[PDB]
Amino acid sequence: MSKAQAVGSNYRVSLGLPVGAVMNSADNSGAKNLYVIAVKGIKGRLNRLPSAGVGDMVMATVKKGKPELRKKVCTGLVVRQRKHWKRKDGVYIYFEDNAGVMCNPKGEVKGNILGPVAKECSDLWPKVATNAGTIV
Amino acid sequence: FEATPIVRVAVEPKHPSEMPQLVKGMKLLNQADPCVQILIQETGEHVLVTA
Amino acid sequence: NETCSGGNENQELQDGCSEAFEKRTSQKGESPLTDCYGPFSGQLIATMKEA
Amino acid sequence: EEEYLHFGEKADSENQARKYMNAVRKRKGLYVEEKIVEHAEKQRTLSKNK
Amino acid sequence: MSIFTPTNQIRLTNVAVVRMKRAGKRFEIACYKNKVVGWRSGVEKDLDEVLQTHSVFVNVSKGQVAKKEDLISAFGTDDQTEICKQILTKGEVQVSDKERHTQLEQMFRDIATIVADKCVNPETKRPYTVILIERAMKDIHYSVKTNKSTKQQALEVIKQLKEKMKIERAHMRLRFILPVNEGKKLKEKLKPLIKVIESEDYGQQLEIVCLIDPGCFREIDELIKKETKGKGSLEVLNLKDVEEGDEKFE
Amino acid sequence: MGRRPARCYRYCKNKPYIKSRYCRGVPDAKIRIFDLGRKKASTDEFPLCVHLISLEKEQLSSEAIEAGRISCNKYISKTGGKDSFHMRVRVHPWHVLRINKMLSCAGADRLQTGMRGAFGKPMGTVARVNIGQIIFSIRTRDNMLANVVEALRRSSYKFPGRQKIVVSKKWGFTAYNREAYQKLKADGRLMNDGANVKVITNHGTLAQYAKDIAAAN
RNA sequence: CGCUCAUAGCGACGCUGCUUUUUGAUCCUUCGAUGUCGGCUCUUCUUAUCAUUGUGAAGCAGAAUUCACAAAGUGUUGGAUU
RNA sequence: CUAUGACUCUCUUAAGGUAGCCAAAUGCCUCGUCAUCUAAUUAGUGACGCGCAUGAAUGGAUCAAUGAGAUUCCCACUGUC
RNA sequence: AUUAGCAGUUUCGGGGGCGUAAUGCUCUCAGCUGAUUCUCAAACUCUGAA
Repeated sequence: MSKAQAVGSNYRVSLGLPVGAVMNSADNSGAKNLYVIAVKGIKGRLNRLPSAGVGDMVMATVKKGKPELRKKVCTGLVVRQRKHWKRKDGVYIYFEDNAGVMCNPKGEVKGNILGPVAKECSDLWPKVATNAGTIV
Repeated sequence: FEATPIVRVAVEPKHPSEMPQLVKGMKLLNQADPCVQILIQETGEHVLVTA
Repeated sequence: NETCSGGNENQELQDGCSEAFEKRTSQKGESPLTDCYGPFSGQLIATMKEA
Repeated sequence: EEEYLHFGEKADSENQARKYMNAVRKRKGLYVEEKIVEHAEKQRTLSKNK
Repeated sequence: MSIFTPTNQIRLTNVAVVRMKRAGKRFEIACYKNKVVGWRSGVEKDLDEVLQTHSVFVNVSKGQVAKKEDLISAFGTDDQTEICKQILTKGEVQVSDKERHTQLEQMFRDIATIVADKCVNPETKRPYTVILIERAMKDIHYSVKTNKSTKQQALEVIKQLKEKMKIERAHMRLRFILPVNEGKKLKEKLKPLIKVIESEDYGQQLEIVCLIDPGCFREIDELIKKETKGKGSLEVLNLKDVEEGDEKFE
Repeated sequence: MGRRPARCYRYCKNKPYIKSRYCRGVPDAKIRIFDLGRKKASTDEFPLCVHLISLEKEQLSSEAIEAGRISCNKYISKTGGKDSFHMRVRVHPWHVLRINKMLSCAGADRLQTGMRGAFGKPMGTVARVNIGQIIFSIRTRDNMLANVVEALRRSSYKFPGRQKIVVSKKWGFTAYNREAYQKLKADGRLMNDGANVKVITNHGTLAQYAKDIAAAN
């Protein structure tokens, strides 16, 4: 799932961390944390984490949030990777700290996206682009 | 009026507090479609009447 | 502890409910005494179904 | 269970057309009462010589 | 090897033990978890088909065979045919997982089938709703134990059904035979306690008072009315619990 | 078989063990019924005979035999009327197969009930044959023959080894051909006993047909 | 069995096989000692091909499956529990 | 027997597991059942407990303080990966 | 050890139309007995292997 990239996949993979990394929910829904289970499309090989997306969809969970949203897996969307990258451009976007949002399995983000969102992510997921006034 | 007379099913709901919920819904179902067994009990209120 | 069935007779034992008691008390003409004897009422009810 | 010692067959005495009763008969505005048969005092005194 | 010796323990455990504790001595048989069960509930296949070993041990695990003499002492028989059969029929089996599951299911069915008498009808009846009883059993989080009998479990579950909440149910029709003038008094007394219908008043004849009493505390109830009355009398019953009357909230 | 795949009971070996006053756990054979069709039908009314015969000495199982019979059972409406049908097998599984069981089936090593005292409980009942002994026979009228051979054909698959089908020149279950088995009726010196025949007794009997006449009725 | 229809797809009762990836039977080699089990690591290998490619079937309209062949060239994962 | 077995009756080898406690470091069946803890738990912990084969100075039950003690769970400075 | 029909029967077993149930007629079953056939037996053999 979902899947819709992009055109392209907005080029190479970069992560803040793979499996077992907290990033904030950045969402009006009362998920307060997002912890990764795994990432979609990772086919992977012998001993290698299923590694965080640059703006791609993930199997996640609400570890600390609303108890209703707590437990039960959730497809999400990575929004900003603390750990850095170069783009086809020659810039190195880098962030304060990791972040994403909990989302629908057609990609759609629920409420409104908080804070700054890398443009690649927006490009990937049109709903994301729609539901924010910050796309930097 | 019914195209084919009498199509029914004696279903039952799930979880204890939502037993009258079904009944309540069937009051709204009446509004929607002309036939449902909510008014006048012949086969009990947990039964559909359709064509 | 009955030698035989009845209704006409009694030993202050068993049951046998009828329409006579609720309508207008004792039964005369059609029988000497009202039915308060023979197999008890519940049993009677059961047995009809069975046969 | 006394009558099931004769053994009604699984196809012909339990048809798919003849299962309209386990989950197709909970219908009562008027009537659908089925009582448990036989009554004779207690569970020890019901049948002793019988 | 060196110092490093492939032991891998005595002989593999991989079959149903059937532990029979006769003459204070354990005798056991190589069978299978399912096969024994099958045998003991009707499916009488062959004696050495249900038994992977048609002989008797004293410790199936440790690989020890019993003395003929012991058998003779215990069972009064030498031939392994009879002894084996006995062991199969009346010794402690090890069920599988499948068998365990089946047992559990059976228990579940018989704490809704026994509770079908005291069933959970919705707002109106719709009198049976046995499916809904079954459903309700695990919605409360109940230990459907296969150790205890069904009846006991039924008793337990109704108490919980009270704190579901949807009230305890257990009503029948007690037809009390009451002679002389104290019958009337008794009737008067018990009218607030339980329901009174199909009544009659007689000084020279018995009174057929039909009440709607508790069924799962019925005997006790019966005991404490006669005493109140003073004189000895007869109070007939149905079976245990019946769904002739109302079982919606009652 | 059930405990075995019939590959260890393919070939004749060891002397005959049977359902005896020495064995006793011996199971009942898989068929105790050996005829199929009109057994009332006469020796004379049916004059057509086909056999089934092995070419190699092999131990046919009772189950196998049963299976074989219930081809020819079902090839009967396909044939055309059970009325025009006889069968008799003519090989009864008298002999019994031994099975020392391997107590280990999911694990556990004997060397104690291993191969010591390792003598079979009888399980398996079976019939021996040779290089031409009959294993099915069919009496019938001369209508069905391509039908019966097809039934046999089915039967052939249900049996181990290379079989063979021969049409006897007899009238089916009789020691006379047809050239002979008209002369008996024609000359009228036959004597009948239902499904069998008898024949009058001159070189059959002599000391008891010396001063006798009741022996020409 | 499969609406129909034995073999599209299965296939009862029955028979013939392969296999040495189960375990037993065995005790030929080693008790003047081959370092026992597992997991990490890593190559190579076999096909009884899961994907892949090229194909043939179907009860294959499509998507989705199911069955067969050629074919081992390349791929065949991250955890929780033990 | 609605029944966990209070209670009665009997048999041996005298007594017949009381109060407690438990799939415990004690429970084979066994990954016991129900519950929680987890995205997922043969792990832990609460409960249940006709307990293979628990149990009262063979000492039973609990528990502050302590422990290079055994187990788990969470925060815990992220080259173990 | 063990299969198959056939024959004489059975008021000596049982049930049908007739007849006293019938075992009498006309059908099937049960048992006995007589004539034949199937297959056969390491711990069987009338017979017999250099």
